[PDB]
Amino acid sequence: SFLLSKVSFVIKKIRLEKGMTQEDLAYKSNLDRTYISGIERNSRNLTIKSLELIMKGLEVSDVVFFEMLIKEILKHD
Amino acid sequence: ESFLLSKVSFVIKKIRLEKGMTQEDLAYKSNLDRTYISGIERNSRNLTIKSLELIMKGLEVSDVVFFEMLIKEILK
DNA sequence: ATGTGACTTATAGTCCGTG
DNA sequence: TCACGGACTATAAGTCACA
Repeated sequence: SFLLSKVSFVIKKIRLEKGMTQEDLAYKSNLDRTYISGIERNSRNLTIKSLELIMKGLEVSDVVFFEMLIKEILKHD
Repeated sequence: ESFLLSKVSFVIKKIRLEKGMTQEDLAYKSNLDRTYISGIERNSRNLTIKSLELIMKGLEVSDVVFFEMLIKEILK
């Protein structure tokens, strides 16, 4: 899956920009630390609701997240 | 009771009706069961990103177009 | 046509760990 | 702190019999 690797790239990018650990993100997302790791390393198939939890844990608006996703989708060569 | 979910379901339906397609046509094109797509449009199915990809492919819409439409629906 | 409850099967997502 | 794995539970995927 093409889209999952882009979602998971954007998640890890924002997390690092915010200086958050995977545990910080797990805690603010109401998700397990190993699930955050799984998402980032293995581009796990998130639900819409868990994606929403994560964007909330990253403290980014949905719009900003989806604009970054679009950027990552349009990246080429 | 999810803000994002209600926006995603509204966009899938909006594009489906824009393409003049029935849920059954969408089922055919996405290889998903029509009663499964009904549940999504009715906001009663927390779909994964994989399922959303099959739906977007079924709608013959690019990810970028779908996301731009989702952004606009979020801003309304 | 679409909608829905009530399922079975597959997997999202949690919990217990390690080096 | 995080990659990685076993084993588990909660819930999504997928289906159908109605409505």
